[PDB]
Amino acid sequence: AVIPHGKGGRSSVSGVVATVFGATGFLGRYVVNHLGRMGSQVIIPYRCDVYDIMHLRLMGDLGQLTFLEWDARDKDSIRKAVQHSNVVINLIGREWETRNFDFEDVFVNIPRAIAQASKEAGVERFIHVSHLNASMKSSSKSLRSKAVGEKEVRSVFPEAIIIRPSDIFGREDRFLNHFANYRWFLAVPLVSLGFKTVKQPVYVADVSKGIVNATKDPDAVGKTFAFTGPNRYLLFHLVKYIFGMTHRTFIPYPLPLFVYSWIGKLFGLSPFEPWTTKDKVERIHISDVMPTDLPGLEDLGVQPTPLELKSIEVLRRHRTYRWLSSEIEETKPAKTVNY
Amino acid sequence: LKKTTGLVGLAVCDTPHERLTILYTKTLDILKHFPKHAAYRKYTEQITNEKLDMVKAEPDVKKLEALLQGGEVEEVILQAEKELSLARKMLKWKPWEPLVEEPPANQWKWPI
Amino acid sequence: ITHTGQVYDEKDYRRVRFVDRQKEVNENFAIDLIAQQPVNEVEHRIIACDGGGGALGHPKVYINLDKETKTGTCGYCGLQFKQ
Amino acid sequence: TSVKPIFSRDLNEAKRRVRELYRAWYREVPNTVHLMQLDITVKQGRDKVREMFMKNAHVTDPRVVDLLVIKGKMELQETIKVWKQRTHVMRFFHETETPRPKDFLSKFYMGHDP
Amino acid sequence: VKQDMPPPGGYGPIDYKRNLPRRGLSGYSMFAVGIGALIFGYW
Amino acid sequence: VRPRSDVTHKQLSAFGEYVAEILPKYVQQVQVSCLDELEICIHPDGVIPTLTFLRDHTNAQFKSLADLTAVDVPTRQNRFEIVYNLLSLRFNSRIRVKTYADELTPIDSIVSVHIAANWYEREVWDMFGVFFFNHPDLRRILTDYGFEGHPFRKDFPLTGYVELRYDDEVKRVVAEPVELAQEFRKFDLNSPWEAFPA
Amino acid sequence: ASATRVIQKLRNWASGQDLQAKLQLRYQEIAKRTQPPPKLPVGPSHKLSNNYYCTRDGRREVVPPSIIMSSQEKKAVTPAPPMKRWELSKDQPYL
Amino acid sequence: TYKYVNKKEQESEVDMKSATDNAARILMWTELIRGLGMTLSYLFREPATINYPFEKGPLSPRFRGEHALRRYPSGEERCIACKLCEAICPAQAITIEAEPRADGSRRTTRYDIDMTKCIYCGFCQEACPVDAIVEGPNFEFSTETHEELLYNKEKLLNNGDKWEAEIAANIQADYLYR
Amino acid sequence: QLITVDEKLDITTLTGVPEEHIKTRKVRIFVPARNNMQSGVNNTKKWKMEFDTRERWENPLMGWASTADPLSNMVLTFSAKEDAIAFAEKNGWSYDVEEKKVPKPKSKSYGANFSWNK
Amino acid sequence: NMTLNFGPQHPAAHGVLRLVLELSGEMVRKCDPHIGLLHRGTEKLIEYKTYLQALPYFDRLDYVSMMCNEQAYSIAVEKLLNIQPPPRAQWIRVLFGEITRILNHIMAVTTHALDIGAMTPFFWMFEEREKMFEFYERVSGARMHAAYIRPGGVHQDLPLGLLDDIYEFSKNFSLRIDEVEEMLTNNRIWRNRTVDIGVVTAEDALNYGFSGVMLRGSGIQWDLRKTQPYDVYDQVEFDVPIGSRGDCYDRYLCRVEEMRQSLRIIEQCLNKMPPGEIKVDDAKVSPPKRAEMKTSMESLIHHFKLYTEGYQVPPGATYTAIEAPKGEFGVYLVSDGSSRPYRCKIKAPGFAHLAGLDKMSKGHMLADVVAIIGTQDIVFGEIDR
Ligand SMILES: NC(=O)C1=CN([C@@H]2O[C@H](COP(=O)(O)OP(=O)(O)OC[C@H]3O[C@@H](n4cnc5c(N)ncnc54)[C@H](OP(=O)(O)O)[C@@H]3O)[C@@H](O)[C@H]2O)C=CC1
Ligand SMILES: COC1=C(OC)C(=O)C(CC=C(C)C)=C(C)C1=O
Ligand code: SF4
Ligand SMILES: [Zn+2]
Repeated sequence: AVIPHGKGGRSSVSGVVATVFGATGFLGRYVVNHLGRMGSQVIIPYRCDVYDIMHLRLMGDLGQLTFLEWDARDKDSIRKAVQHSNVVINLIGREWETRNFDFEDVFVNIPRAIAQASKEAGVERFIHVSHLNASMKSSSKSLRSKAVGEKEVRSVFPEAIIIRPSDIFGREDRFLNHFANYRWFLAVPLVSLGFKTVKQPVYVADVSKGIVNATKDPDAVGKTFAFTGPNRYLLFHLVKYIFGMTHRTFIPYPLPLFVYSWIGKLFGLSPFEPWTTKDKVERIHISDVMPTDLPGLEDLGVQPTPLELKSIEVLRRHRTYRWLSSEIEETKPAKTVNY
Repeated sequence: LKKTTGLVGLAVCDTPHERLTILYTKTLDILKHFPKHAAYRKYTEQITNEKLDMVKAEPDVKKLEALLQGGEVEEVILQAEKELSLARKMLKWKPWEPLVEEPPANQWKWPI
Repeated sequence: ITHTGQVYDEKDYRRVRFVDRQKEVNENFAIDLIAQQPVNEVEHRIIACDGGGGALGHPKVYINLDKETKTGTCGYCGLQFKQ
Repeated sequence: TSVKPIFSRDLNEAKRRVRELYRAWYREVPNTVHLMQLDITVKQGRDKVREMFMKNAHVTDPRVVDLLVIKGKMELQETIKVWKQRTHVMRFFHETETPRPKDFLSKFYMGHDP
Repeated sequence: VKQDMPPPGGYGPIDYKRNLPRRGLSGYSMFAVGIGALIFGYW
Repeated sequence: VRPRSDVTHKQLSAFGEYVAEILPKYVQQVQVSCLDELEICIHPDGVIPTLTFLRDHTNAQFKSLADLTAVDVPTRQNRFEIVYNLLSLRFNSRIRVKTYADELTPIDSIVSVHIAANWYEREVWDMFGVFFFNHPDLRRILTDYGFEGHPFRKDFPLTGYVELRYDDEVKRVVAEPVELAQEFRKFDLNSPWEAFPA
Repeated sequence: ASATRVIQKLRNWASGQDLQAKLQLRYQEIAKRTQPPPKLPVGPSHKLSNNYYCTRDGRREVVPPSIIMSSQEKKAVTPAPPMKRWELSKDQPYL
Repeated sequence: TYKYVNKKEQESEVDMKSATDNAARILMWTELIRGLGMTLSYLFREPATINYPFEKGPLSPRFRGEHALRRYPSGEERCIACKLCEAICPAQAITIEAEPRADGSRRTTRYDIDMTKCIYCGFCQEACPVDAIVEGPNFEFSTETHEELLYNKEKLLNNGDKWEAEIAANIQADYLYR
Repeated sequence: QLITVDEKLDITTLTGVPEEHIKTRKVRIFVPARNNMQSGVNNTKKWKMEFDTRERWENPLMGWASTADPLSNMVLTFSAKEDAIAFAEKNGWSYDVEEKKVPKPKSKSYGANFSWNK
Repeated sequence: NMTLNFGPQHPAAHGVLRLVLELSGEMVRKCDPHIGLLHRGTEKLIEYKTYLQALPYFDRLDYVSMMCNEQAYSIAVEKLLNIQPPPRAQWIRVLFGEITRILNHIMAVTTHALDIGAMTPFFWMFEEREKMFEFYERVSGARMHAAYIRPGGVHQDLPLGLLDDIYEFSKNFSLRIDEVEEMLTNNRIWRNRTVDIGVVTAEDALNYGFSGVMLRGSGIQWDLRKTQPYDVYDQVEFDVPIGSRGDCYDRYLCRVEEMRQSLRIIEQCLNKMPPGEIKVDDAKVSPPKRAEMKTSMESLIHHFKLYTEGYQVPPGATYTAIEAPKGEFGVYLVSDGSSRPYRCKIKAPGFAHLAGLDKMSKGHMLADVVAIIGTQDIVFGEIDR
């Protein structure tokens, strides 16, 4: 262990040495931020070239962030990453099944091997992240596969926390940017005209802070928390609201999903990071599940942050010079649906 | 007579002896109100009287420039009216008075 | 390992620093290298070790080699001299 | 005692000036949140103004108050004549820093010297 | 004894003043050249 | 041992008396250092009057302001010691007029007497906190736009209380209380033995 | 250097100056490295006699500033003799 | 002694010849052509640049460059931890903590020069009595990561061993001067 | 004309110090003693007020001492006890003055050492 | 008025300058320069550092005239210690002081042209500048930021080949000034860009505290090198290049002349440098020689105390001004009896000059302001300190 000395800011010590395999991610970026702010020792396994992880260097202090070369297929790389970590956090995930990695791999196969080694190593706790409402029978292969994982990893690593976040709201997120980027599309398809798929977003930071707090709290063991949010929404208001802040016309036109799953298939064929995914589409119209579960935010210590509050920052880049100065007050809020 | 003074902004003043005699006599006048034994009155009256006397005595400006220093004659004109302005200012200021206030004790002790 | 037995414990995490990198240490250790040099058998009670090279060496000091049992050692070089 | 007055002869006259500055800031908060594209709420900001104007509510001496507004006025000038960019303004909100608990038990659990 | 010093008798002399050379063709002569070109060119 | 000419220590000394006599309402002390430098000391109220006499007097023209500074002797009731160093291109001599100002007892501004002071007076306010009445535009010059505290005060920590880093979460530079990774080692250097009577 | 004469002539002309005489690039004119060893001179105060420091320590024989006009007929006196006018140069008065 | 630059001694009254010469100067840009000649001239001069990797700009023995800790020929590190190299460092760069080695000798357990803090003044070179810390000739030690720039005793001792031959030659050349 | 204020000059509001370090910092006004190592007394002359010592945790990467307290290395020197007390009151720091303790006069005479009966 | 800031990254802004300009059309009606972008705390750090360990700071205030800057601190500290440098050292400081004014002027004239748009003058002279740094490096070991001029005397004797090499540089340097002389002194384009721009009247220059080439350019005759001769400037002969009218041209012409006059002073210094010691022989002020500290106890004690504790200069205060290439550089050093200073106010020729930009750049275009900053030779290290 490492006795925590310091005042609490950078150049201080908190005693959490933590491997974080998928740090380069949108959620990840945030996880390393708090861990680094707190003063924790963060080992970031990376596969993308050094150029892309530079954004993580200034976070954390000198000799507090260590970057290791790692390959998912190669078991040895995971082995050495967790050699000297006592906390392992797994954020490995993707939306597009890539040529050399299947949803199973990114969600269930890999995240197993990882926790498996972590145990061999003797890491005190492992945090595994799987998408919210993930039935072993859910339509989207992604969600189901993720469900498959949360089970397995429990056998490789017992009492391994399993936070299960909803789609995340944050700058650089998809949930909010995706819809806002429908601008290019003249019309914005919305299955069931964006109805009956009530959704509860959660700010990225809230998720991050929550995750971090898990690392430094004994109360969470085998817990399957669910960071959800401060307000639910029918996809209709969300879509329009977005377009509202973006100040771009909103033209909700219903599109039969059966045909739309096909549109997802189309972009899905794209070689360079398909923008929409068959598995995405389903997910988007996959209704958010209700909140009866080990609570996440608040329960883990952070009060959720309403979407409207920070939406202005996430959607600003999509506006035009004409609306750049416009502020949240000028715009209207969307409506929640306790349903 | 000269084409121009070294200093960029200053401009050649024709009738320089007359301009100086005007300014010098004025100052002497203003000083006449200062308290009788006022230090500024006695000191400046002495300086101004010597300056005039020389200006009255010398009819050649080049030698005049040597006698009361001043570099170019134009500068001496600026210095004299600058002094005339301060003489007016000090009459209002009344600096001939005693010290306004003694320094707080140990105010001027440097080794500290 | 290092000159002073600086060896991170089997559980310390600064060992992560050495992961995928060389922990810089020097094979040539002084404690040993001075030992090799033999005791200088001077024939005067007090001798001086200027440090070798005069100005290019260490401050000059005189050592008392009177103690028959032990040998004088320059607080600077570590060189030893015996009478 | 026996002090010389800086600009305000008494707390009364001084308070007049504070009123003016408050108004100034109150009228300005909205503009800044728009010219700096700050991600804050005008109402929220206006409360902050109140916070600061009261953080120094205890001052009883007239001279201290007068300097306080001089300084306050200077800050406004840096924010209405914009020389202070967002990073500067948002700092007022202490947005990134983690709040420290003041509960004894809390401190005991975390810091050697509270 | 041996310290870095000016050579005996001092060093030689160094030039500091501007040595810009007023080298050019005289103006009248110059005009003629261009004028001549035009005069001939026109013919 | 430096060569010292007493011609100056006599000339300057005399001038000191001359200034004092001419401006007795404000001159408190007038000394010449062993380094042949005069240092008329004036009551803070004499800032305007003493300078003006030196800027515009035939027998003492002190046209340019070399510098305006404020040492801070915390022990001294009047903390700051505003020092104005002036030069006389006519008489090739410099004089220093130094006054005393406490934190909340402002000094007059001399921007009128010398416009050179427009900037230095802003510099003294930013670093030490002395205030100058009638200043055209007094506002921080050297410190950051949002800086809180006057830095050159002897009671201000060197490292200060705030430092800046870029935070990704907020994608903007953000102050945090200073956390230093090797504190300034405060070597004690004074020797317990004095040197001379001085 | 090492320039064909013609290039040099073009150079000298286009520049209007004998640039060859004063080339910027340095060639075998610069002080050779490893100049001889230096035995520097020891200054005064190294005498072994009549060298008492008390007789050569201006550091603290200095005294506290002399004070005039402390708060605790006569002719006018200037800060110093009025300055003497500088004289135009004689090698190159103008330009 | 003063000198007027840009002061026209007198008013040369225009003479046709003078006027023509001037008018020609404005009309046919004569002085502008003068300037072009100067640059054409250098175009023909040999360029002064050096192939940087192949050729190196000359540095004489006192060049401060990169810190190194020397050792006695026998093999005993020179430093005896008097710690005044720490005292005179202007930037607070050198951190030294010491304890009596088993041999009984004085030696530094930790000697850390923070090169990013160091401003390469060369006073440490000056201050050391045994001259254990020296300003080594190498200036090329640019590093990908900030941590590499912080140097402990082992890096400096290793730096000392690598460059000892040249450091000894450099100190040999300049010690009479010091 | 001057105005009257009985309020102890407190200027805590102008100094620009973070709230935490004005209400949790105790400073001690003391005349420094003499390290017994040396017999010189020139460092036991002026009073000094020193802020309370705070955390000095070891740094993980290099082992250097690290401090989060800004007012640590600051020791202000004041010539007299009265002036130092004043600085604490107007700056709002708590103070606990320690009286100067000067060596008491001691009677010495070389003759005693050769006393018939000591 | 279309407020526009000359932001730091822009090359003409010397790296750090945020001139809030009010553009009344292209004509600029007001400038409010926002310096402070390079305030490092140089004068609050010096209070915590001994007199020798604060010397280095003075090489970084104006970073283009290093040694002349460290000749102002060295003269100050020396005054407060009533000690004088040995004769050879004073000539070496005058030799290095004029190499620095040639170095600053090559900096000021060529970078001004870089701003106006002439690019070649910078390259020709900058090669002549590395020739010069070499002289710093060969005498101190640092190309710039030497630390050679010490509070008492200078640090080490000149290497045995430097004065020959300084002669060879000075011998051929004047042609190099002559060459940019032809390329940028009569070009109608330069004259038009520089002549009649930023005229400053004589009394206004004294009132604004300009004190530099800006003072001399308008015809006021003031050089601290002849008026108040510091070091040996009483035994070297030179002509101050007083300009007549004050336009940015007359100021350029003055800067080109001072480079020429400095070659005249450098010549005299090489011709007449005395045999002797380079640092005063008081071990109390200047550190003992390497051989002496390693063979004599009094010298080791003096080396140990000087490096660890300090000179302990006697209590007092002094304002010492030397003619730095930019203008009058002065240090007001207040000293308690302690080895570390109490206050060190660096008067920067530049804090006064930048204040003058608003008055000097009056009725002028956006382009004129680029020339106005260029003709003040402002380095923000000195202004920001
Ligand atoms: N809206 C959301 O973001 C939600 C996310 N989640 C879960 O949170 C986790 C983090 O999400 P997010 O950050 O958006 O995901 P990202 O798409 O940002 O990727 C996360 C990280 O996983 C790494 N990664 C992906 N595939 C592989 C592979 N085959 N081998 C090695 N590394 C890989 C990536 O590294 P690289 O880019 O270098 O390949 C990346 O740094 C995910 O696992 C997801 O299941 C759950 C609910 C909502
Ligand atoms: C000579 O004066 C100065 C410049 O302008 C020519 C600058 O460009 C700069 C910075 C310029 C760059 C972009 C290297 C500095 C620091 C400077 O001092
Ligand atoms: S001075 Fe030389 S010897 Fe003394 S400690 Fe520093 S390095 Fe080791
Ligand atoms: Zn030895």
